Amino acid sequence: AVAVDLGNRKLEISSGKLARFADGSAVVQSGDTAVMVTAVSKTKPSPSQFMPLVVDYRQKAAAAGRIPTNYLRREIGTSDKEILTSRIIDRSIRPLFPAGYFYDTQVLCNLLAVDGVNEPDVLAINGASVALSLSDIPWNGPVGAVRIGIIDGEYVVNPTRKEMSSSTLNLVVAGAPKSQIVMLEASAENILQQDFCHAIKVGVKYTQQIIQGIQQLVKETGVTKRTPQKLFTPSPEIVKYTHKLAMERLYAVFTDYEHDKVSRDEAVNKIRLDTEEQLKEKFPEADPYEIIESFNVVAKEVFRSIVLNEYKRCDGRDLTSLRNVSCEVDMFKTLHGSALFQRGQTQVLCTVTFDSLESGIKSDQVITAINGIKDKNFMLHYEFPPYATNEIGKVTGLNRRELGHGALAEKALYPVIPRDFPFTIRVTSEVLESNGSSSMASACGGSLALMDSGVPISSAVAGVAIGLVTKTDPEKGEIEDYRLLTDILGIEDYNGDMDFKIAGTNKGITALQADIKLPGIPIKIVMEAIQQASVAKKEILQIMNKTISKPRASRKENGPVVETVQVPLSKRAKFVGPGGYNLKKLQAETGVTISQVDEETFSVFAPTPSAMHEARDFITEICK
Amino acid sequence: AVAVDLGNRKLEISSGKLARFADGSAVVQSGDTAVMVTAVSKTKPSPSQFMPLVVDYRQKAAAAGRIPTNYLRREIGTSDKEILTSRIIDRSIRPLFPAGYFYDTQVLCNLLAVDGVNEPDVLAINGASVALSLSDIPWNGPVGAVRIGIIDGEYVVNPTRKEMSSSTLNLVVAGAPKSQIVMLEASAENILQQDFCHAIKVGVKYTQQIIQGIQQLVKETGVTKRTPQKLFTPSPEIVKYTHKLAMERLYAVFTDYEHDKVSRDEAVNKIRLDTEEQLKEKFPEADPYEIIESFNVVAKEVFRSIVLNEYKRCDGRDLTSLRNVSCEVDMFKTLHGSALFQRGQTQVLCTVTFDSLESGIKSDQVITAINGIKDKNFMLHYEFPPYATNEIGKVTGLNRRELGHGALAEKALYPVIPRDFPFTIRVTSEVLESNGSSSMASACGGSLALMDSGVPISSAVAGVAIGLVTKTDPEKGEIEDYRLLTDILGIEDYNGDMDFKIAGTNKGITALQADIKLPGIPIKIVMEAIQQASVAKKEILQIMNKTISKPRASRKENGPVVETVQVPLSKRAKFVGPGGYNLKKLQAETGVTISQVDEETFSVFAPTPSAMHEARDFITEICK
Amino acid sequence: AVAVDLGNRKLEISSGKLARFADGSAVVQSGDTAVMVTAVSKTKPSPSQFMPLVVDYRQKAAAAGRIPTNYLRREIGTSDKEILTSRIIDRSIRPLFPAGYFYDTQVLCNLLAVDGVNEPDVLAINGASVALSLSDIPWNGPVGAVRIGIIDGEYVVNPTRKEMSSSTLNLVVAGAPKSQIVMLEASAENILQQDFCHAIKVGVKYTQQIIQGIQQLVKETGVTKRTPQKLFTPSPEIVKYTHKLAMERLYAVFTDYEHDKVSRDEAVNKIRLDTEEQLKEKFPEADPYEIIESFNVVAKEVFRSIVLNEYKRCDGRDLTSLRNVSCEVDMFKTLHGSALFQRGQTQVLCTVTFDSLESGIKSDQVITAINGIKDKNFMLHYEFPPYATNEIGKVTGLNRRELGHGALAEKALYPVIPRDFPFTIRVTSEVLESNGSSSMASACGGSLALMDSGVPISSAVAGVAIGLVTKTDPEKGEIEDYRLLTDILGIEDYNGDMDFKIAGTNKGITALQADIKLPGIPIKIVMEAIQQASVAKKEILQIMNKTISKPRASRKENGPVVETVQVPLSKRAKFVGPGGYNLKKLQAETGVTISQVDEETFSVFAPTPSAMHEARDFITEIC
Repeated sequence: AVAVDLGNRKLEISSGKLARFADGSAVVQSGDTAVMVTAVSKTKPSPSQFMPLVVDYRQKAAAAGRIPTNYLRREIGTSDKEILTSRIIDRSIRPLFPAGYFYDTQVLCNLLAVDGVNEPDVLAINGASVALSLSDIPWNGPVGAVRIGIIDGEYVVNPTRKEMSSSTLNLVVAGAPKSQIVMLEASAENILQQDFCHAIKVGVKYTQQIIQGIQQLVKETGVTKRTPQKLFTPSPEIVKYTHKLAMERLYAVFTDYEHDKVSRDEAVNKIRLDTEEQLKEKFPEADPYEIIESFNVVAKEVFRSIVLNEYKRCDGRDLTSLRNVSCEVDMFKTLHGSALFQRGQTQVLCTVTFDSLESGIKSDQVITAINGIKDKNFMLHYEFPPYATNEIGKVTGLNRRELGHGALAEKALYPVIPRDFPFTIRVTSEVLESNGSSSMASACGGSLALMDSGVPISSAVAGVAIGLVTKTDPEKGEIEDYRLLTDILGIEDYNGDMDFKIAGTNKGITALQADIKLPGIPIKIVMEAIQQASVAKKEILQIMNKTISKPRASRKENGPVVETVQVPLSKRAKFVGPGGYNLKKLQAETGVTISQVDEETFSVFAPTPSAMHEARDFITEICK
Repeated sequence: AVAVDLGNRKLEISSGKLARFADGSAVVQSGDTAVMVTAVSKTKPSPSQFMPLVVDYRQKAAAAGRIPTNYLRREIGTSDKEILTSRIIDRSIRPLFPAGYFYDTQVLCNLLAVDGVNEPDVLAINGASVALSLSDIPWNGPVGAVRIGIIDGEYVVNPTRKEMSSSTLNLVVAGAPKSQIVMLEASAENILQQDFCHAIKVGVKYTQQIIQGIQQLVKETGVTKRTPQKLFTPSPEIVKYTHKLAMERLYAVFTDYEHDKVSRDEAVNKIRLDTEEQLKEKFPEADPYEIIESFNVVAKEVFRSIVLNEYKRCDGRDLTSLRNVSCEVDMFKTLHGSALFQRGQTQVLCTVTFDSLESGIKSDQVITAINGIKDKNFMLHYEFPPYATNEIGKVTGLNRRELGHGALAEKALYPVIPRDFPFTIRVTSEVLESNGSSSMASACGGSLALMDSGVPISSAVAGVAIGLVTKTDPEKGEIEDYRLLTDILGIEDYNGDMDFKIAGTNKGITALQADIKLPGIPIKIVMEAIQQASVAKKEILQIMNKTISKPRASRKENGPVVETVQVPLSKRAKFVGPGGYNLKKLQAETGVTISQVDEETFSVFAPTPSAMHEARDFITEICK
Repeated sequence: AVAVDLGNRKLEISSGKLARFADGSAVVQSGDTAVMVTAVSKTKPSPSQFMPLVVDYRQKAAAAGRIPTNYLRREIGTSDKEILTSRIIDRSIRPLFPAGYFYDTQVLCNLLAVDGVNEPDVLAINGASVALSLSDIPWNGPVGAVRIGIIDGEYVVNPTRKEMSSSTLNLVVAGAPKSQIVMLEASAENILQQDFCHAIKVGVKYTQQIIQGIQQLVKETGVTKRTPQKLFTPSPEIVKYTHKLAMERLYAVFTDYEHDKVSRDEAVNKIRLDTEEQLKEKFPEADPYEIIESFNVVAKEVFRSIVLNEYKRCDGRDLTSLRNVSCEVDMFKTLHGSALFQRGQTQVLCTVTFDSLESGIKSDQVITAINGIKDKNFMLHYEFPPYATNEIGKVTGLNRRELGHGALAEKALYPVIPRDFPFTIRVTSEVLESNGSSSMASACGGSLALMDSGVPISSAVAGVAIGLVTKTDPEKGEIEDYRLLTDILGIEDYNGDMDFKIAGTNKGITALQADIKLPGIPIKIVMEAIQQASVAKKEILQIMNKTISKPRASRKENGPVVETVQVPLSKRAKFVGPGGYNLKKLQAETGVTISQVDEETFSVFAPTPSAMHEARDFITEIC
């Protein structure tokens, strides 16, 4: 039992009492909130040639707060914010696993108790760090996680629920030993860059205090790590031979600036087929997968050597050069708002829909105290269809990535959404083509569609993703020199070291999500990434402003119409029908929804004026 | 961009703007309704031994200007209107793929915008044809699709929603080049055969104009088809050796009229086990699947040659003979209505249940999944349990075929269902045994169970399936000769060319679904099939009328009751409970349904008099 | 075709009319309720290397066939009441399949008609027996099943729905020929042990009459059984050889009382891996599964020989001794009630949550009917996370076992739950570690957490699982001798003959579920198990009473409260908002629920007193 003091807060870490069967287990308590995290890793290598790691964060201690009816129904009971928390924990611990650790691993977080004051999400990240540190699962170094808020100008570590309601910043920092950064997740209320950077500095300092506390617990316990029967990394002598066979062929492909996404991939795969052939007879005893990963190591190394040595990219861009950006608005007449944003070979179509404020809400499956009500009556739905990458996939449900990307784009656009808007705003972003940051293009395209729909947003929001290529020595593991890339392609994200997605208006920052694939990066690189992204964001906003610079003076004339109709007490029963039958039928046949305002007035909402006059005669016949 | 004038309608076809990574893509716009269809096909052969083709038509709510109304504010699950549209598109495009194209293929439809006037389902069929035509996927000639309705005695091409509500016919025709027919899907208000037949030729004439426009677009934008890695068809020399090995044994099996479904299958499989083992010895280097497919081709060729050369079928019937038909009603006392319909070895049990009117409108927002309404308060649920074929399979969820068969049998019976029936009519049809058209037996047994239940349907409805065996010219590809079969078995559907399911009253046609396996058939074959099924339908109605010829004068004594109760204002609070809690508790432990029709009076629906007795007991004791 | 008379009740069994394509089909009718059951078994050996058997009891309507629900199955799925019936049917027919019958098999139930009087669940068990009896599937003698209830002191066979509502016992007995018991599943209102044992005697007598009727129907029909392509049982030559290489090593492992669950399994695996290589060399033609299965048979027989010959379990205790029991309550300040029950290496954490009574109903007429309404506003939720056994598994949703264990533990605690409690009571049992009866530990821990939470239960409830090791000669199958084990581990459950779970207070029995793996056991063995478990249950209640002996004087001061607020007619519209937006906005902000009770009265339920302060701020702000 170790206590770590974080300012006025206290973090208690325990182990050895609950779930002694699991490979690692820990209980993290802050105030009267306790989170229990376990880690399990199979000793038999998985058939798949990657690291299968699943993180699941649940609130099963309340039985989901209700009684879901069926097994299939239970596949939806998992809350949205529980999926988002699992994604944050996953990105905090994934980079620290050893390379070639192809073993099925599961990290489970169980909310023992919640006091409604201390947020359990930050405790879950620390619990995952302690559980892996105390387990025999090889995992490099503990990580500490804190949430930084800005309340009336002060910087608060791990703010309570009440403090978060008055904070202009919601930043979560995961830090590795010697002040490295492994995860960043922020949601700011259009705050200045300097204020944002200072909060990262304060947060990283606090995570180091957690790391030394966890390190004290590890020494007291006496953790011993397992020896995996095989770490699946290509032997250096086969990688070296692959380098000889494909160095020049791969270099020519990557220095050819005429390639597009498909042409470059076909060119690389054409080399892969030729090299993987001769590699087989030279090394007959090599594993079939080992040959594939040997080529992927060489192709990645050649790709990184070009940008490091020559300060040029595979499509001829310089380090700070954007892709071609084109925008359109109002492409379909019947949509309330529409925009088509293209960034290189990434294409996103954004739609805006309006609805009643009281629409939704009456859903009965409120497993928590969670219903259709959002903070500003604003939500963003993100969809990534399989044809965006010329792929085949089922369209049943939203996977974790689509739900995570939608929340990120929603965070980016949230601070500029107005209050007291008469309608519920829903923005739908559909990725038609994907070669880059469709997540950030949903913020730019969503911004354009919001102005095109006539929503009076305070400012336009643009996002961009910053990549990173580093040179790291094998004797120390320190970063010697590095390059930051503006508006990375898909191959630069795949062969890079991070996907630093950051969005905001022309004067401030609204959202950030850093997905670092390295085992930590210095704070210096993070500060420069925010600055480099600031210049790119201004350039994107200038292109967007040419297409549309301000919201339209009014909504489209073919949009929703809201007004009241009177029904006296005498004719109330016939109008609503037996048990509200007539109103329910009207909502079924036509989209018109009728709600009771006062004892004698009903508010009629019609999604289109065409659907309005259709239901106008329906209430006329009822009124007889 | 190509424009097609379909009478007073307009069709706009475009490509090359949206979703450029997909193998094929197209946008089809009529009026203000736009649909985007993409087609993706893998270049690597599928592990399965067939063509996996999936069509997923999505009715996204953003296109219609509505926000999903559950607590997640996002659409969950698949609606039954989307499944039916996916089946029509699948029926229109599947026959045109080359034989042996064992590659994973997905066609996706995205509703860009809908104006509430032009129906997007027909546009999605044309969009799938354009996307496949412009892609590199090997696909035969373009397909044009139109909807024909009869409004005030006039034929209208692609009627709007307003005209579709007043039409007596809803026919969808998909045509191939040279006026062939690849898909027919109609529901009619018991219209005459002549009027139905004229609409098919009017529709086919319009689909040729669409094909003309699509071919112009294909010419303008160059299309080069891919060369598949290989086409999985059995070698002609291997097939000819199988014929010399099993033609005589297979001929004896199919001329043995004492067989039933199971014994004939055992006899055929007995020949297959002897022949395939000899085939492996003769062709050791042949593909294991090539052996299986070569026998299937030889068995199909022998089976069809008997019908063509001798006009006699495998069970001894001639081309127009029905199977044995047996009907029975009043199976169980507690059922509101029931019927057991036997057609050869196909056995169907149909049940009628009278539900409350309120349960008909499940469209209310309470559903976390999707739900809607039915025009008349009539619906049919069709079950195909695994034991109907003596096999083991999943029984819970998501069987598109069950949904398609239920919708077909439902629209067959819909025209005769009375209006203003005081209850919701739910018909459940379970296939206890299947050796043929259980979907049409569901229509026959559904009408028997409806008359037995006491529903005053206007006329009895019977359905039948018409098969087809053709002798196609090997080179030219036209039909040299053909035979039409009445009331086909399962084997004649599987080894045939079409499953022409058509139902109707003795004086008209109510439903039609033609499942053509050929790459198009002439209109003269369709016309003869409709006439041949007219003769069979009268014969079936003659047998069914012997069991029961008119609806029973009243519903069964154990049927549902509706009557109102009176509660005073003082006892209203105790009766209803806090937030209507005591009401929801009463209808959950009794099965009744209580609705408030006035301040003082409540209406009570009970499925049985015993259920009403218990509810009456609770009402009086709560009132005192 | 055959009629079986059970007292004042009648059972009509028929076949040969419906679903003639299935391998076996039967219709069982009692009164005006008819159930059709089919049985299909593939002739191709499945690659699963075990017996794939799935039973799907599907009903067409809820509320005793009064609210249709079958059309919703594509979107909603299968209700839990259908899963529980499918498990009862599965337990009755699974042990009678021959060993090595590795063929995919499905039993499907179709409620052709229900009258709202006779329960179709009992008919489905009989129908599954008749369908398998008339089929060509190799399956042992017919199984009869009845339900026994106690109404005003008398014993009633197959009681109607009205009778079951006034019964103090709900016992389902599935009997094999020669008065063997195959399945036992009961829930009682804390009835005496003597009354419980007599009902089992009455039930087995009735199941023998049903078996006579089925045997008559089989003879008339003329059933001939298929010959399966192969029966996957290890050859005696290789089973004997495995006994030669691994008997002494396995004997030492099972006589080492210093082992725990993990270490004992590792030691057996060490012998197994060493034995597999020797077996493969000695029998190169042997199938890979045959090598594996021979070791499992030899290890199982060595394990049982120690209990039979030496009367000592693998962890050193005698046949009656319990494992170490440790209880702990009130571990987290914010939980309404909590308890951590430890029994050997099994650890369960139980939590009590008070919710509003309004949360009981789903407010959708059909969906509320599907899952029903818990009678005392009490439910138990059982979770078996994958880390409880140091494995990785799917997390969302509950498997069949989790639903069954939750229903069993809720039945055990139901009789002591008080009536007219102001709040809905939800108990969550989470298995942190598993080495034995976590389902019965959920009953003990749930009782501790309920007294800790301040719920005035009538008495504490404890459960236990009784094992069985028998020695039967292969010729006849009768039981020469047997040992009954108290509080079995996982290895003794796995290598044993039954998992006899029974729970109750110190003066009665509230729940029972017997999972017999033999093809029936004598009734005298069952009666000894009940008595032996009553002594063990006494020892557990003595330990639990030391931790907490009576419910706390009142609920925790941070628990939920319910109070009323008066809003006038003039302020009603503003308070609720147009379309009830304000009430649901307050619910989404603070978690409180406001329900209108009269014209002026609104009842507010708040999870915490602080949450009610936030709600009260809104109420006065509007007014």
